[PDB]
This record gives sequence, C-alpha cells and structure tokens, in this order.
Amino acid sequence: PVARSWVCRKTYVTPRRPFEKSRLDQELKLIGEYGLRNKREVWRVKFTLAKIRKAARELLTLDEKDPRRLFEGNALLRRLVRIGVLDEGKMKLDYILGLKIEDFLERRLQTQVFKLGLAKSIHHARVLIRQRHIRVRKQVVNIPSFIVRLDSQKHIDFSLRSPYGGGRPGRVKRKNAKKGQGGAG
Amino acid sequence: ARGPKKHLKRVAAPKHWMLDKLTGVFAPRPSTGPHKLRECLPLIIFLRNRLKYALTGDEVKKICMQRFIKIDGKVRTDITYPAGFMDVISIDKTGENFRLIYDTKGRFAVHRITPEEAKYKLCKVRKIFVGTKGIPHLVTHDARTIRYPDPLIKVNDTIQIDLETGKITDFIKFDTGNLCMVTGGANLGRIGVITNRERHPGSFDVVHVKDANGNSFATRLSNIFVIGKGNKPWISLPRGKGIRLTIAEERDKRLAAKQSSG
Amino acid sequence: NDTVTIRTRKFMTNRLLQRKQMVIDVLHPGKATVPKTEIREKLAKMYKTTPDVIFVFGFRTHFGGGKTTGFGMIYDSLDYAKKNEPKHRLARHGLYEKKKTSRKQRKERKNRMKKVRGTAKANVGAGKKPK
Amino acid sequence: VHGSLARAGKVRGQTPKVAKQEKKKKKTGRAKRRMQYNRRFVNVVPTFGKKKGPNANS
Amino acid sequence: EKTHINIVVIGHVDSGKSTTTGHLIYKCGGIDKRTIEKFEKEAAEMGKGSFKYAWVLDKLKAERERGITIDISLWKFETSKYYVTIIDAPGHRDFIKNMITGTSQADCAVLIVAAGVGEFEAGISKNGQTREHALLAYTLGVKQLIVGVNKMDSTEPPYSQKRYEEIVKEVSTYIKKIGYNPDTVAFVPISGWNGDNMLEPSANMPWFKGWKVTRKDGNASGTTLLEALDCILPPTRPTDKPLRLPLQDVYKIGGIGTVPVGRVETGVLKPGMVVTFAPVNVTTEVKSVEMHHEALSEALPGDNVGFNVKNVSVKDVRRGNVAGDSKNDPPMEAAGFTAQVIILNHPGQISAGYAPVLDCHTAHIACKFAELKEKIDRRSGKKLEDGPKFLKSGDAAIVDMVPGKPMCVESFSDYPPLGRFAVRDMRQTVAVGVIKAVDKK
Amino acid sequence: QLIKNGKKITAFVPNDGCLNFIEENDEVLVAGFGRKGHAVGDIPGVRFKVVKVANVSLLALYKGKKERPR
RNA sequence: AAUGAGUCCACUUUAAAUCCUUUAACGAGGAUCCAUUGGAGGGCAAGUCUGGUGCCAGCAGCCGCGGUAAUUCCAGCUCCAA
RNA sequence: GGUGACCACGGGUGACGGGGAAUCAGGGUUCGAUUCCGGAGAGGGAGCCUGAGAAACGGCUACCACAUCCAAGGAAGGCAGCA
RNA sequence: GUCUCCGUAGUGUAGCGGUUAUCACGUUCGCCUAACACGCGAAAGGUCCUCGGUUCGAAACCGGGCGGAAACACCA
Ligand SMILES: [Mg+2]
Ligand SMILES: [Mg+2]
Ligand SMILES: [Mg+2]
Ligand SMILES: [Mg+2]
Ligand SMILES: [Mg+2]
Ligand SMILES: [Mg+2]
Repeated sequence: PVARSWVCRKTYVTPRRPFEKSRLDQELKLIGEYGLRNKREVWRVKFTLAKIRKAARELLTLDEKDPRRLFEGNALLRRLVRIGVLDEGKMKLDYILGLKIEDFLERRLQTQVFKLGLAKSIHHARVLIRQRHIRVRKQVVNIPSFIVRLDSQKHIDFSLRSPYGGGRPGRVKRKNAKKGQGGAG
Repeated sequence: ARGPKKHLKRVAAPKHWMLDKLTGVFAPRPSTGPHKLRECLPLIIFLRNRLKYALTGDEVKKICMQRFIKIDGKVRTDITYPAGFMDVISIDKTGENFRLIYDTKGRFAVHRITPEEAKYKLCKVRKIFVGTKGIPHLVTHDARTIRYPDPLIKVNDTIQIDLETGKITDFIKFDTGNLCMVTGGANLGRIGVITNRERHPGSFDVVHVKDANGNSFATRLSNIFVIGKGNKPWISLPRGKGIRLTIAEERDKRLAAKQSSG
Repeated sequence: NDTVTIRTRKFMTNRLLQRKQMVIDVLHPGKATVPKTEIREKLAKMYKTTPDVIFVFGFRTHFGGGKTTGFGMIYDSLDYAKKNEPKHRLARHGLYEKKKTSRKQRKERKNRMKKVRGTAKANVGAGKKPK
Repeated sequence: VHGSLARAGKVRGQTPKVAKQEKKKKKTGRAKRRMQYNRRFVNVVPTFGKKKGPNANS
Repeated sequence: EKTHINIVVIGHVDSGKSTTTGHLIYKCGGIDKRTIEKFEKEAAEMGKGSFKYAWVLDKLKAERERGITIDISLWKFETSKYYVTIIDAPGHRDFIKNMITGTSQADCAVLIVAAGVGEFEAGISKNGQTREHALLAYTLGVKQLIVGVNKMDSTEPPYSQKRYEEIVKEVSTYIKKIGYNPDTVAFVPISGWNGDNMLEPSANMPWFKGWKVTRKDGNASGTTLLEALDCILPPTRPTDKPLRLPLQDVYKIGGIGTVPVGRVETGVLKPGMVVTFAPVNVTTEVKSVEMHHEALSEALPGDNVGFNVKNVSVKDVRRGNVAGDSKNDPPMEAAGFTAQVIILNHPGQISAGYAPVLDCHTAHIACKFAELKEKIDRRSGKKLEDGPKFLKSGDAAIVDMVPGKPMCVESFSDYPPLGRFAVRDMRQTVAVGVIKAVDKK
Repeated sequence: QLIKNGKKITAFVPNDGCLNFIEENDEVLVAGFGRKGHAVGDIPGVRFKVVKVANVSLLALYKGKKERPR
C-alpha cells in the first residue's frame, strides 16, 4: 500500500500524581528561570534525562570489560561531552547518573544567547531567536530548544539579514523614517 | 495465491540490497536466473544505487537497451537480471570491469578489476553426474553446466571458468588448508583458511574457518566458496581483504580517518 | 546579479547516457531563489557550452535563504539530450508538447471501442458521437 | 408521573442576570508563566499571616 | 444559440388539460407511437380511453385511476426555434397549492377552457376556477401568456364561429379587467381528443383565418400552436443578480443521494461552490447539476434543473426551501416582512391576528398579520389613513406579518420572483401583493 | 428507547434547565453515567445521562452557544 | 525598536499544479490580529468574597452540599491546573 | 484396532495466525480487523473449460436469495478493487 | 403530495348554536410541627390547536392551516 513510515514517539511523560506543591513549585521555578513556554517542555527534558539515566544504569548492570558495555558507554559519554553537559575529564558511567536537568536546560540556544550577552533577558532571548535574528555557524536558527554543541558554542552570532548584524532595518523603523520625511521635507 | 508471485515489496527485499523505505512500495523483483533472488543483485539497483550511473528505472533501462551492460561476456538487456556472485560486469564504453564480491559486511561492493583478470571467473561446482552415453556432467553454483570435466574435480570444489569459451582451465580441490570465502549466513563475506571439516551424516556438514588475524569461526558446508590454492587467492580481493572487524576497532578507524581528513 | 556564484560538487561523467551529471548549489545572499534559466546559462559559461543542452531540476532552498541546491545535467549534444531524458524536462524547455486528451476521456474512448468488434470504420467511429 | 417536573430550571431562571465586567486581556503562554513565576517566587513581604494563600479573602 | 422557456398549462378538471398536451408532445416528438398505443391499451381495460393522451402527463397510477391530475409533472421537447419545457397543472379546487408551485416556477402560461355548453359557463364564474388561474398567473409573474380553447368538437355545430367569438370576448374582457392585454395574447382553437390544429391548420374547420398578436418587441401572425409558441418573448435573465433557487422537490436517487429540484431564478449555479439553504440554515457543496436527465456545466436563470449535493439526507432540506450561494449574499431565515397587498374577496372583515396561508414561489406557509400599518388606494399607491382597525374587499393596505413556520422571503425590490406572493383561504385568492421590506434574523 | 435492540432505559438530564430543551420523540445521545453500569449518587437505578438531543449537545444549549433546530 | 498571522509579485517545487523553504511591496498599541477547557470543602492546586435560591432548583466519580447568613447550587469578581 | 483426567471428544469465541502494539522495577496483564509474511473468500453453496499454474468469479455452468431491461418472445447481473 | 383520525385548564375528560365545568388530581394559600409525617378549607387554572366562514350569535356546523398518530405513492 502506501510508502509512508508512521514511526513516531512521544517526547514527554506526564507526572504520576498532579496537584502537589513541591513538584509544581520546582517546575515553575525552572520555567521562570529558563524562560520556557509551558510544563510540556520541562517534562520533555526530564524525559530525555530519564532515558539517558536508564541507559547508563542498564550499562552499569552489565559486567565490566563487556565490549557492548564499553562501546555503548564510550558512545554515550562522547554524546554527553559533545552536548556539553558533562566535563571532559568525567568520562565515567557513574557520573552520568549524577547529571541534572539544569545541565541540559543550560545548553539550550535560548539560554546560550542570554549567557553570551546578545539578549537582555531570557524572554528577550526567546523572542529574539524566534524572529530569525540568531545564527549558528552560518545557518540561522529559529528553534529555542536547539541544543548547542561545544564546537558550535563559539559560532553563535546575529543573523546577517537581521537589523542587529547587517543592515536592512525592520518595517517599523522604515515606516517611522518615511513618516518623518513626509512630515518634514 | 493461485500461481507464482511476480511482485516484491520494498521492505521485504533483501537487506544487503540497501534499499530505503521512502522511495517506493515495491522492490526490483529480479527475474529467474542463475542465482536465487535472496543473494542476487539485480542490475537495476547495481547501476542506480551502487554506481549512480542512472537516476531512475527508466534511465537504467535506456542504459541496458543500448547494449553496454555485459555479464559473463554476454550482453544482457534484462533490467532485473539477477547478477549474483562474482559475475563480471563489463562496461566497454567507459572501460571498467566489476567483480561482484561480498564485502566484509556481507554486501555486494563496487569492486573494480583489470580486463585480463575479468577474462576468467571462479565457479563452485554444486553437483557432478554422468549423463547418457556415459558422458560426465558438472553443474556450477551458477546455473551453468559443462560436459567433460576433469574426473579429479569432485563435489563443491572450485573451478576456473574462462569467459567466451566456458571451458575449465584449472581447479582448486576442497582440502583443509585452502583459502575460502563464506557465501551465506552470519559469516557472509569473510575470507579465511579451511581448518577443520566435521561431517554429520543425514544433516549439514560444518566446516571451520580461521582468517589471517587468527579469528576462527564456522559455517555450513553449503555456505563456503574456495577461492585460493592454500592461501593465495585466485581473484582480486576487495578492501579490507574480507576481514570482519568488530565495532570497537571500527570506531577508532573512523576517528583516525576523520583526524587525517581534518 | 552582482552576487551569484555557481559551485559544483559530486561531479561525474558517464558515457552510458552521453552526459555529465552533478549536483550544484547557488549562493543568493539576499535574493529569491535564482530562476533555473539563469543557472542554465551561467553553467553553460562555466562549462563553455550553450544554454540549451543544460538541464537542471530539483532546486530546494535551505532554511533562511542563502544556499539552494539542485541536481545538474549537461549533455554532449542536443540529439542525445532528446534521446535519453524524461519528456517533462524537454517540455519545460519547449522541446516536447503534451497536447493530448485527459486520462478520463482516453479511458472512455478505450472502453467504448471495446464494444465494437473488428469493423475498422465503426471502431474508429466509436468516439465520434460521444464527445 | 407524580408531576414534579414543572419546577425545572427554577433557580437558574430566578438568578438575576448580571453582565461580566470588561477587563484587560490576560497574557498567555510563556508570558503567563513568567508573570505567575514573578508573583509567587520573586517577592519579599514584611507582613505576618503564616503564608496566606494566593486567593486570600482579606 | 438556443433559449429555454418554461411553459405551464392551466385549466379545469377534466378540461383536456393533459389530453391535448399529450397530443402536442406526441406530435412534436416527445414520445413514440408505440408508447401511445401502450397507453391506449392500458386505458382500454377500465374504460378511461379518452385520457390515453392525458396519461403521458399523468405519471401517477393514482392520477390515472382517479382520472385527474393530483400534482404537477414535467416534460421536455425541442421546438422549431428554441428549447422549452412544459408543466401541467392539477386544475382542481383541492390541489391549488400544487399548481401555484408550477405556475410560480414558470416563464409563460397557457389556459384551457372547454368550448362545450355547461362547462365554459361553469368554468368562468365565482366558483369557476378560470378566474383563479388567470389571477394567479399575473400574481406569480406570468408576464406573457397564450390561451387556447379545447373541445369544440362536442359543440353544436362542432367547430363554430359564434361559440368561439363569445368565449374569446368573455375571456378578453376578463383579462382586460385583470390587467392582461387581449391584443398581445394569442387566441387559438384546438380540438384535443381529435387532435386538431397543433402543427397544421385543421381543414375540418375553415372559418378561422388565424390570429394576430402585436407586442412591444414586435409583431407575429399564427395559425397553429407551434407558430404561436415559437414567437413568445424570451424572458429576461437576471444572471448578474446573486444566486437564488427555490426547491420544487427533493429526490433520493439510487447511487447519487439527495437531489433537490427547483427552477433557478437568479445567478448561475455550476458544480464547484458551496450553497446555503435559508429556512433550514444548512451549508453544503453542490456536486452535480442536471436538467431532464442531461448533465450541464451551468444553471442559467429560468432553468428547472435537479442538482446533486453531498453528505446530507432528504429530511435536512425539504420542499419550499430556497438555495443561494454563500459566496454572494446568503439567503437566511426572515423574522417578518412588510407587504403591500390587494384585497380581492372576503365575506367578513380582515382584522389583526388573521392567519391565512401565504403562497410564495414554492413555499406555502401560513402567516399571521401582526398589525395593520395603513390603508392604500387601489392605484398609484396613495395614502388614505394611518393605523387601520379593519379591512374589506376592494382595498389596498400596508401590513406587517410573521410566518408561523420558519420561512425565507425576499423583498420585491431585490428579488422580483420571490417578491410576488399570494394569500389563499376558503378556496379563493383572498389577497395578492408584493413585498417591500424584510427583516433578517 | 434505544434505536438498536429496542431496549428502554432511563437517562438523567444533567443540568439546571436542560429538561425544557427536551421534548418527546427526540433523538438523544446517551452515555454512561460514570461507574460502568452502576447507579451514581442519590439517583436510584439510573446508569445513563443525555449528552446530545436532536443532534445538538446539551452543553451548547445550556451555555446558549447555539439554538434549537426550529 | 523586532517580527510574524495574514494580503501578495516573482522564483522554486511539481507530470502539471499545491504546500514548505527563498524573496519584492503592504502588514501591530485595548499590538480588539482578544486562548480555551475544566475547577476552587476534602481527596487535590485554588475563596471561611458578594448577590440570588431555600432539602426547591440543582451539584456531587466518593465522602457529602441545599430545609432563609450555602467555603460545595445559580451568577459576578478573584484565583487554580494544562 | 485408534484417542483419552498429561483433559480426548463436544461446545463457545465479540478467534484469521505470526512478525508486532499498549502498560512498564522484576515477574506479568491485555490487544494484534489494519499496510510485512502465510491463509481464506469474492452474495450462499456446488461443478467445470482454458492454462505451466484457478476449482479463477473485473472466466463459464446450475440452484438458491436479491435485482436490471422488455415490444413480455427473451436478454443481462456480482464495488469484502478505486471513487 | 394525498387520504384517515385526534387535538377543552398541566395531565383524565363533561360540555348544549343561547352556561369552559367537575373530578384523581397538579399548583398556591391558611391549617400543627425546630424539620417533618398524617390531616381540615378555599382560590387560580380555557381564544375549546390556530385562523376564519355560516348565523342575530359557534369551540362545537363548515373551509383551511399547525402539531401528533396511521397508510399510500413520490427515482435528476
Ligand atoms: Mg462559584
Ligand atoms: Mg470471525
Ligand atoms: Mg492480523
Ligand atoms: Mg495479506
Ligand atoms: Mg480463491
Ligand atoms: Mg468461484
């Protein structure tokens, strides 16, 4: 029949029990400090950390020197140090369990442009990313959840077409200028 | 069904064909020929996804119908002709020759050979019987049969068939200590030397193979192609010499190659 | 026009279809996707040929502008290009005409012609009445 | 039937219709989350009350 | 290309209303000789052989066995100059609502009164239905019409002058009273059961030397019905005006679904846009359109077509509903409307709260007079007095009413065919008028 | 009385004035009343509640978001 | 100051269209270009606010609320969860 | 003689089987009409020609159930294919 | 579309061309109780489905239309 794929998976897990003060306040603190839109995308990063920790624990259950354990452990550690959430000298499966969601939230492009001073606040950072003002290497990114690697950490910069790098001021600037010259010849 | 199937779904195609999932719903469905469809390489995918000489089935059809594709010294216009194991693909207009040999991962690789080496071809005999008038007969691993062979040649040995004549020029006996190649199962595409053959009457004989690195394995007797007299192969081996290396020493080779290229 | 460059990659020549094929990308910094004809003559200059044998298609523009990439096709001669090439790219260049009835009407005629046996005048007169 | 269905919609019927008070729009999405984080996390109050709830009817 | 004109045949019960038009449809080539002989044999058993031509229009078995027309029926043929369709009428006191449906969806009309003694006199009287037919003709917008007298073979002597002359003078003075011009309308003698004077001048009667019709478009002379009907005025087409389409009936045809049928008033309907039905307020894409089992690309005004719509059932949309394009102004349910009316006859006085039945286009809805605004002169629309308290016959007035049942109307100043309406009670047309202002719900 | 299998049931009408939106011979849609064929609350032997009437939801009529199909 | 959601030219895509990605020109100050669905006694986060009703209407998965001062119904305001 | 308390035989299935899916400490519990593989069927049965391959139904024959046309003498049917 | 029947307070119906009323009731109010339960007496409740016609006058005599309950056909 059809040549589709229909391979898809959910990226978040809802909490087992709702309406609990501690989890609600922690999640709201994370959202407010990191400028997230809703609770779904803090549950998403929690799910990502949970899957990584499950893989780490499963590998730790395997016997040492097992080639499958070694191969998957080095692959997982390499990915963890590429995304920058783990220290380069911390190449052990035990340290993977000690990582936190705050480590993953810090590597987001939205937090990164705020840390680099390109934005005045985290919400300014998000709205600045969404409007195609931020570029990585050469590609422009409008996705706040863009996880930035260590090699791509240095290459975050304003978009050339944006009215903060190259020229071409926005529509309101041009409208104000033409109104000013029309009122004042 | 009420008869033979003449379709082949894309996902049910053999894995070593390396077909994807999004281009279509169907697979080439190779025609009947010298080789089973499970371990054959129809010329459409060979000329479209290995060589990229064509972009679609229609372009490879135009390529074939201009009479440039030569298999075993004969021009084959069948777009879905089952090429199969170690049949020489000759393209005279661009002047290169291909020997179809499994790689280290058990897939047909793009192996280029010289024209003087392309003139001959190894064949594994499958059965030897005597026909009418007491005339001996010999059947290869292909569908090719030849009369009047050497009486020394026995079952599942290897013979040297030269093209444009179809005759036997030399043979290699299936003996312990001869270089072989596995043509089925998990050990597909692995080059090694015959070390032991334990035979089970009423079942499948099992033969043991050790490669140059010293890694020993075993496989069924039906999945072995003797390729060399002792240790020197009679064919040009592909990249890696058919030595299956594990992922641990594959990853660091990739890293070293990237560091050299970077 | 001031800042447009053609860079080729994955270039290869084949004699099976008597052509040289490649995939190319054009860098338009602040302009729209470059029209295919412009690629045609700029590549013809790039390979010292005429802007009639040049065949391009499949131009997808990357997100945020800048680079757009398509697959290039150049033949040795026009007769070969008419011989081995899909008819729709010929029609895009005007070298092939598609003046023909609908598939529905063609099926209607084919099914109506099945009702008349043998008789040439009536089997060709089958579609004259039900227009 | 015992005949008691004639009182259907009674209290809703007698409830005096009072119009909703027109009001400023509420921020939605990320801005709402920011505002409610600001209200209940970044603030210092010098007045007692044993941490009275956000809907205190004082 | 070739124009289309709707024709409606009105007359009396058993006046040959269907027999002579069966003759006509057979002579012009609507049916064959074999079918008419089949009708003859089927009428031979139960003795109603005189209506064998009438059963062509009388599609119902009940219509055949009862010998009368219960509801309208449709037929088609090609004339020597253009294309037309024909609608019969029930021609009975009980089925006035059915025939005003057909006459409302008309372009022209023909009226039939039997020339025999005892029927023409009963035909045109107070209880006589010819007055009702001719009145509703002008009420519902029959701008031009012809008249043909039937069954002068039973007259004494058959095919005679003075009988024809007295009946044409009677109907001529009646139509001069009603507003129609005797000069414009043709006067044709036709012998139905014998089948005379439809294609050729029947020489059994030589005293008739043809009629002359003089009109604003031009002049014409005639000796036969075909010569009369080929020179009718091609009615105007309000094509630019947005789509309006009342629904004569709804069918559930096997394999395609619901097919509402109605005569297109304004606009062009073609398969490929959504339509809206006003009394029920349902929105639905039109799928296909078809006149007389012939598929068409468009529905021009004045076309009595059946159009197929999608994903709906037969009970969603019913008779009397009006369709219109949602892309243009959509028709929608009306709370009430202001109407200027002409009171015709009523034994008592008319008061507020009087609830007769209003018959507009296809719809037949009883409307209750909310209150009376003012009385109006017969002519020129002149003011008489404000706030009336009663009404009598021979009067005009401005009155506001609300339909008891959901109904959609259009003011005459906007949609003329839907502006015309009639009022029926006690088996006469009590009031006639047009619509001026309509509120929208 | 259900359209299929002709069974007669009793269904609660769950709001303040939604009995007046119900007339005879209507086509109602009835769902379960909460706990899988078991009576709920102070209502003896009622296991169903009306969701829609005449192919329009009782919620829409109660909120007044749309009108009866007159 | 900055952007889209939309209008909308061209290119591109495509068998031909369409969509997406490019890209002209318009396009935001109640930026009215308007976020909803369910709740606020407990479970279970959220009101001992105000007006109606008075074991009536109704709510309530369960405990239970209502018999004239309802933290639970019908409404306004205000909060709560996604 | 053969099969049976190691459940024969019979009945029921809201049973096409599997690869798989949902839930997820571990162990398990439900669901797989559904795109891949195997099977069955073409309204219900039944019987055949041709062909290498059919008990074929976008082949035929017969009965049964529905159902089309008719000039009433006959003729023609199978959307659990795409719409 | 046609035909058949029915339609009075909220249900159950008396009803006369010259009076629509009662009844189990239903409701309300007094009637005792903190709340009841039982129990005593009055009131309201009708365009006679609606609109008209006949008549000096009709709910009822008739013509429609509406709602419901039956059946009949209705295939661009
Ligand atoms: Mg509340
Ligand atoms: Mg089953
Ligand atoms: Mg299955
Ligand atoms: Mg299958
Ligand atoms: Mg079968
Ligand atoms: Mg069969």
